[PDB]
Amino acid sequence: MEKRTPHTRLSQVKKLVNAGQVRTTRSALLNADELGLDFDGMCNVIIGLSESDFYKSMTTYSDHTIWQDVYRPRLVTGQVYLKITVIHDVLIVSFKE
Amino acid sequence: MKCPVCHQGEMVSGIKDIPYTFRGRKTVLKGIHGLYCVHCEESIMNKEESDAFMAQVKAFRASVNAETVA
Ligand SMILES: [Zn+2]
Repeated sequence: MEKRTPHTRLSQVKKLVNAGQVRTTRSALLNADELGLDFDGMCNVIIGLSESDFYKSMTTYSDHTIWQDVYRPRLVTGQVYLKITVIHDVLIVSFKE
Repeated sequence: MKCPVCHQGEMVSGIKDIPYTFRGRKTVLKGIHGLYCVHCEESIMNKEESDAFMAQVKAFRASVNAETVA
């Protein structure tokens, strides 16, 4: 239920974000706020990602067809775990629970 | 799509009143638009929705931070 390669190529992630094709969970939004990041802030973090920030891709028993790519960028604000899923050309961003 | 947190509930477009607590005070954030999990309380929001939510959150925190404690 885990892979060492990302499900979505990072170039495609950034293309979606750069096209505004991005949504976030409510918990991630409040979490990002604690770190001084608004919605646009989260987008800037995503566009600052490198392949080296990639941690793992994971699926679940409940939703075995959907993969979440986990990244752990180091920001001035600290190290953050982001989880990204691409659903019908929209990037969905959450934070590790 | 299925919820990104519980992985079960289908997400459905809608409006909810969302309780919010801050520094021993509370409010209900009215008419929050988003995609709501039918199984847990998570939701997904785009930029416009996110910004409007956080503006109400931030308005309430501004109110609480200025409030007298007797
Ligand atoms: Zn859910």
